[PDB]
Amino acid sequence: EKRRIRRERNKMAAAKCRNRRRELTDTLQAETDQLEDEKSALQTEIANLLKEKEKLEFILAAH
Amino acid sequence: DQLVSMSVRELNRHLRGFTKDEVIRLKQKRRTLKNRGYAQSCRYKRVQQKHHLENEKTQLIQQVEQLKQEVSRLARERDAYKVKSEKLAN
DNA sequence: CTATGAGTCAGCAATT
DNA sequence: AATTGCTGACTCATAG
Repeated sequence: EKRRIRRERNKMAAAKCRNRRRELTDTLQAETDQLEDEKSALQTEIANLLKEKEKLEFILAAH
Repeated sequence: DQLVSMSVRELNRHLRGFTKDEVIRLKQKRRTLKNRGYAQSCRYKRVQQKHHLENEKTQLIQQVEQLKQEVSRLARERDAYKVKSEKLAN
């Protein structure tokens, strides 16, 4: 009976343990996805900044 | 080990003088031993996937931080051209 | 105490 | 069919 109760509680603890492991993987995968979004946005921003910078430089130099 | 690694055919080759209850029992033990290894692979694959993601993240954070420094540098340079073009309009 | 590691079986889907 | 591989859940031992 102190056997039965420790089992019930441990079973609940295993369930929570599995759920928590799954959530932490989901959360890590999402973080990784977020960083790839951010990296990709930064590469686009770099290409625009280069384009914007040279447009202005050439205007100033031509005039 | 040999009970797990042997093919069904070579296994029977050794189950010649065994009873039927005994063969059932021995085959259950092979299943149990094989399951023991399946569980170990399963769990090993998960830790390796965790590690691979943790690593990917570490690296991405590094790449992102160096892209942000390139962006700031470049936005400064662009803005230094803009002030001398706003100063000429003045 | 609960959280976790690891062995076991339940049960599904693929293979032989 | 029987066997295999996988993964979710339950259990015991023990880490935290």
